[PDB]
Amino acid sequence: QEPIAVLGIGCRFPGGVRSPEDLWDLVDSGGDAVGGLPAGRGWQAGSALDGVNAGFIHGVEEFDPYFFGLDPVEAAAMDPQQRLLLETTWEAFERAGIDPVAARGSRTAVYAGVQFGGYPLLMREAPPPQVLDHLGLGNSVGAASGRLAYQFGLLGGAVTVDTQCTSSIVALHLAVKALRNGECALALAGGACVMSLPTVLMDFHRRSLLAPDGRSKSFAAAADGVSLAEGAGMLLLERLSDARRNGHPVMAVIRGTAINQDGATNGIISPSGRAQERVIRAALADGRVTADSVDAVEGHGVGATLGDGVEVTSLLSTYGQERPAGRPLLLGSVKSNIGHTQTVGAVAGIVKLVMALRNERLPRTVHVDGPTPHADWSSGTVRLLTEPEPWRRGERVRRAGLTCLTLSGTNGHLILEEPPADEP
Amino acid sequence: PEDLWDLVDSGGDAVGGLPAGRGWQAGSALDGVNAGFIHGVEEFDPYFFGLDPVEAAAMDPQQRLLLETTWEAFERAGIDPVAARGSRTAVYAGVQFGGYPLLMREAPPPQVLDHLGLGNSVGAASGRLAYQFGLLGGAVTVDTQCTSSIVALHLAVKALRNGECALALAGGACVMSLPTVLMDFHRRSLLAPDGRSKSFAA
Amino acid sequence: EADGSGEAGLARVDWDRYLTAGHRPLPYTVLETRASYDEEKAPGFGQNRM
Amino acid sequence: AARPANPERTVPLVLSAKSPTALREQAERLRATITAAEPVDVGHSLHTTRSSFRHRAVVLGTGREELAAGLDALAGDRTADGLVRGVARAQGQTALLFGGAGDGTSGDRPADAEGPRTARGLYEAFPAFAEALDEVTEHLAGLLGPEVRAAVREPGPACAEPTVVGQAVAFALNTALHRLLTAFAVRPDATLGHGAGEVAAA
Amino acid sequence: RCWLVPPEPQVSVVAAPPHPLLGTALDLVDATGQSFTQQLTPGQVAGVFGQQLYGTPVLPAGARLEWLLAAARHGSPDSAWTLTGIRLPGTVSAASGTPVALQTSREDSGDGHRVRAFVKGPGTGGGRWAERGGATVVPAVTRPAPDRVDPESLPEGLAELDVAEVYRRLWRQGSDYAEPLRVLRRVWLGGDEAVALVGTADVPTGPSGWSRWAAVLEAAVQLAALSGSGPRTPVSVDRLEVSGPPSEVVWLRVRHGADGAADAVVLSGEGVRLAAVQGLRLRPMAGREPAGLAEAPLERHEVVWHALAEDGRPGAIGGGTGSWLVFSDDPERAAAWCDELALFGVPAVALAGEDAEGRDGTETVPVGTGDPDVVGKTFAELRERGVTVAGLLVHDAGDAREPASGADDPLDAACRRGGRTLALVRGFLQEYAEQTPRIVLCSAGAAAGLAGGPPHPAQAPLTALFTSLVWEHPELPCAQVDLDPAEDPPTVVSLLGQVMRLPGAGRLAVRGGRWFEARLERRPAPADRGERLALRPDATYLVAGGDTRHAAAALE
Amino acid sequence: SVPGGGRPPGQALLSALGELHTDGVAIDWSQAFEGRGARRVDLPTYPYQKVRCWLVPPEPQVSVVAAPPHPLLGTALDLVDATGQSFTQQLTPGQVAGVFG
Ligand SMILES: O=C(O)CCCCCCCCCC(=O)c1ccc[nH]1
Repeated sequence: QEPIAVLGIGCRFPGGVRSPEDLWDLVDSGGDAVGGLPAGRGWQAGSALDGVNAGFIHGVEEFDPYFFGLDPVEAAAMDPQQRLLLETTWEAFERAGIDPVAARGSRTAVYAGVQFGGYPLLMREAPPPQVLDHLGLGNSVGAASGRLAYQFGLLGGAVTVDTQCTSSIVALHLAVKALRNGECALALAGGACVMSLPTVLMDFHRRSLLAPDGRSKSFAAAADGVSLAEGAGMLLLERLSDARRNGHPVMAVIRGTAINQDGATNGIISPSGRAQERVIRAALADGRVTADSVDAVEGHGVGATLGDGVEVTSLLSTYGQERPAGRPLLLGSVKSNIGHTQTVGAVAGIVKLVMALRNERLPRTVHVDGPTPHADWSSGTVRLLTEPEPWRRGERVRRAGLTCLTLSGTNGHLILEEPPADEP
Repeated sequence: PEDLWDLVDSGGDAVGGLPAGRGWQAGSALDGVNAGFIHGVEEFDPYFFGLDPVEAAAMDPQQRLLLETTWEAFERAGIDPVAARGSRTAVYAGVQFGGYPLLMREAPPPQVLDHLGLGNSVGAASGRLAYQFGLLGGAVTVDTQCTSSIVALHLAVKALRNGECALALAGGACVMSLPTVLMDFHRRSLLAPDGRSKSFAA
Repeated sequence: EADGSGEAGLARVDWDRYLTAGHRPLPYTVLETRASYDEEKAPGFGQNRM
Repeated sequence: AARPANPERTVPLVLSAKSPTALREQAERLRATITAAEPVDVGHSLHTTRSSFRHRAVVLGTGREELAAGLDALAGDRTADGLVRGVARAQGQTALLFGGAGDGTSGDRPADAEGPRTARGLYEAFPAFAEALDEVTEHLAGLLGPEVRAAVREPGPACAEPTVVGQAVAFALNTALHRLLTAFAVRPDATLGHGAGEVAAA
Repeated sequence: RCWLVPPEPQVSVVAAPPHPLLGTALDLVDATGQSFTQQLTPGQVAGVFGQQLYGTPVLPAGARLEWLLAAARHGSPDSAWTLTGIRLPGTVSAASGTPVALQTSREDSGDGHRVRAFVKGPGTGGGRWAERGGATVVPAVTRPAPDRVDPESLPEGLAELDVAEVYRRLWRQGSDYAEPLRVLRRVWLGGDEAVALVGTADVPTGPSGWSRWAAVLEAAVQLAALSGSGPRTPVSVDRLEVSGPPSEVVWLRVRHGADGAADAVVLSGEGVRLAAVQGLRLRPMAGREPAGLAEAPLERHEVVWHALAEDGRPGAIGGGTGSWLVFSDDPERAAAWCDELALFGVPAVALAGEDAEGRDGTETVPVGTGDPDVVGKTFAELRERGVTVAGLLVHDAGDAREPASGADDPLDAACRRGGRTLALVRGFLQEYAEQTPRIVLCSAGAAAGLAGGPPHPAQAPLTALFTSLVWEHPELPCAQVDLDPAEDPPTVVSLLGQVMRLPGAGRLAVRGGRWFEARLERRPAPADRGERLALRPDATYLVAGGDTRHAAAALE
Repeated sequence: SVPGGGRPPGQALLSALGELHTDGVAIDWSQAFEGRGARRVDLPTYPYQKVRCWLVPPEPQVSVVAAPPHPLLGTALDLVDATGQSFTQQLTPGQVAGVFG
């Protein structure tokens, strides 16, 4: 039950976002980032991607090899995912106000969410003989968490994890438990997702799973399909007591966390629904936070036609029973502005809620023509945030939750709170 | 465990010749290389676990060995797997991407193509165990090269101590579907020329 | 083949043609597998519809 | 263990498999282990550390020499006394038939003494039966006088003969065997009673 | 920039997909005419070779005809074409899992626009390239043709058939078609012509553009073969003329008016002429050799007895639907089983042969006279009493005729046993088959290969008569049970019980308390044992009882 | 019959229940062992009935030349109507600098 402080966040997200401040400008202006296929990647796609729209990091094919002390040959051999984590971790220490030279030798742990991106399969020819020697460590999933710790000279634990889309919420749960266990002094948690090969967009298009206009219309009645997008992000964490001893900034406090599987039984009982209703209870208990005290939730909201309805049902079964008068649970999802973001969906959500706390407003969910008919809104105890509302500091401590789901059956929840923010 | 004890107590070793039966396109690039193989990793029993044989052909051999080895673990733990369904058991597997779809010298049949995804994504290897046995705990895969097994144990020990779960399953798998890691270790001359790990000897 | 060989022979035959040639509306357990029985299967991994 | 001494009472040894050939291979494995451990400990293990699949077999024997002959009979697939085989169909669908004393006077009356004269041996053989029979027997004595207690201990021809003592012993033994079957977890969906013994079915 | 592969151009050509039989053109510098080459991988073969003859994959005749048209039209945008003097030797075939090389060429004839095309089939290993089709090409057809004909006017002279029986007729001609080539949707046939409705003929590359002609032309072969009898395959066509790609529906007409040759015309849904074919001959390859084309190996086939140790419990007899008839060589056995069926509440009647004594109050039947009429005139009397029959048991005494007659002749005994059993069984089938009775033949010591004593040869007509029923009255359920000839016979409720668990037909046997069932099963045959064999030199050998053709080969 | 069976009185009841267990009833055998000296032991695990499950059909064990094509001469064609042999190569951009020294 020690609270864990987010000291700083760094990220790259669709539509030219490079900082938490940029993501705020994008959501508060109600824009969306989904666009055309990238040029400049080696993609010789057939007719199979004609009309496919998605969210891409423009410029992932560019890097600055000299700043991190690499040979340009090695910088070419590395998976784009390893490079985004490395570039984002420097930005994470800088906004946290820590000198990377003072971080050397620290008991900082690393917990990275990464999935194998297939990068060397772009080659038509056999590789040049100088590149070949670097291709092993350049593309192994286990090397991604090791490289960060070598570059920044960190001496704590280092792990790469994979759990499909929940990989960032699972990485963050391990980092929170590590800091509470007393294993490490700081912890670095996050992930990356970059489409070096087109094959995942082709696999979703062949099965007709994508929305036709490429929008994840989160919780709306339109509900046409999902939308794949890229993204990368790192959070730096420390125990709240140690953060206040040193005098580092606190942007938000992580209070409680949980993970579960949705098991295996007949789909008629809604097994993924029962799984969410246990995982929320577990996360509230881990943080010792009462279910009336949460104001809002950054829902998974991917736009799958039944799945958003199972999520809305699970929230009514779990939060929607004990609401104070005039305090109905506000629901939204960042996937509406930037697409699904695959492995980093939890970081995108945390950046939104961290910026919402700092600016005393909750942003609207875009493209909501009317609420989804697959769940019962008749309690009035839960609603979509269809016009933005104020969220002032005051006598009630502000709190919010995040959810992530995936088809392999992992589910999770996090609770966030205000910084204590003592007067200057 | 008893087979390992018989080998070890009789003072033998188990490094030998390269596998037949796997479809390997290794020319002279593995000539004279010796290594330790699981014979018959290409053979499996789909009807026991409830898989149609085309899905059982789509799966990476690493997902198959973990699934087989888990049943044997429960049968010695004295727990009937039918009694374990609905338990708060967590799964932590040390696993790596095996490249198994790259064995195919041609585009696959359209029946197997739609199963290769969850057949070969590393993050499926935790979830599929939890599905087959109906386990409700957290289910993660970890990778840090050789140490991926200690990392899985450490996270499982810390999960049980913190009261997250009632049981935990921790371990890993490694199979050479493709020859390429042996080709490169031979190319850079890292292998002993007689193939033995002379562990601390002169 | 000293004993226990039964009725035994040597030829090129495809029995799936043979039992469908002429015509036959009911099973014949000398060539056909005897019967079905009560068992059930899961909807597969990843699939979670309805 | 502080393990008690005993006479060589029969052991029920249970095997199950998901297909027929696997049952026969399981008998060849287990036949090499019943030689080392005591049969009561092997039977207690297989009842509890294993699942209950669709293809089934049961072997009965007093000791190691008989049980080995049963497992060999399964392994070669040949019928022998004390071996039973079959394929389960999952539905419950069970009913239980009860009868009065006096119908044993209709014909072959000494066989309806010899059944009850055999049935007395169950009192030493099983824990659940003795307490049930004793509870009924001491409960009946207050309606009848002491001679019913001798009659339950000496179940001769009275069990076949239309008499108050005969009907009392018949109700006692039927009630006791019903508690025996429910201790073995057989649960009836229907009951039928023939003649004056209908009270037992009720 | 830090990336492995340099970036793609802002604009590029579509690089259109090749037709799978002709592949990508070669670029030899000095060559007199164009050539093209392909390898089919073992996975691709099943999509291109859409037809099976006797299990082996073969290339459809409409596909060879389209291959020549695709080879012809490669150099020009022109929408109408003509092929003449078309010849298609042999069968293109590919044994399961093998590679298939293909090659094709074009040569200018020097006669203005006239060009020659050829196709050559797989060279591999010690084998060499061989011709598999040739045609002459004349471009720019540039001639008028008839005005529209209403497709709905065409069928009136002919009966309609179910498309299921159309493909079953082709199955009885050795041929089966994969789903992409099952393009028929309605068919009419009779006399010297046929007409048909053809769906979207969507071969590989066929969902749009010219390639759809492969399966439209193959429908003309399917329909042309449907009119004949005995297996046959296309060999020549004298003209093919085509304009445009075929519409999503087309109508075919096929006629047999030329001496040994078909003509065919393809019409659009609007009644426009799409293509025509003249002088289509199958007759020069009527009845070509299946034994060289069949996929199956030489194997050893054996009737193996499996115990019913799994599920071996009798189950109930099927209720009071009608009586059971019991006939036996022994009046005491017939009576005993009629007493047993009475204890179980099943109605039964006892029958005996009229050369046996009427010892135990049975009916009597003239079995022993070889004639089904006098037997039938006896069974008809039971129907006139109002008796109804569920089934019939015939029980044989086994070796007991040997000590009873006091002399041995197993071949005369077999002649008698056949004659008796035939008289009973035929006589019964004539009188009751509309009731769907069940027939059970109960031999003893007839089953081969089982343990416990030798088989008795005089039983053999019973196993023959059982299989003689199974294929000739295929709607009637029946079974043979073979008893042990020396152990005591089982309770009749056990026999009938286990037999009522079989729908259809089967062979069962009893030895001890076990029930067994026969299955015909297969294993590889080591013919190389004979390749190592030589017979001993200091001996004589007999070849006996054969004709000239068998004897000459035995002597060889 | 539940009381009736073979001569030892326990074998009758255990066989009668054994047939019900065999047919499918979920019988709890623990009363046969209760009050007796029973322990627990490690026993052999389930015997799998394995079959080949692999994407690729097994390759034939034939020896062949390791790298036969010469960098300029390339592949020899088998054009059927040819008067004499012709050979072709395409060089990819990364090969060109290796052959052109
Ligand atoms: O820690 C050590 O000393 C052991 C090093 C072993 C590294 C093995 C990495 C294997 C990754 C294979 C892979 O990611 C792949 C193969 C084909 C396509 N991708």
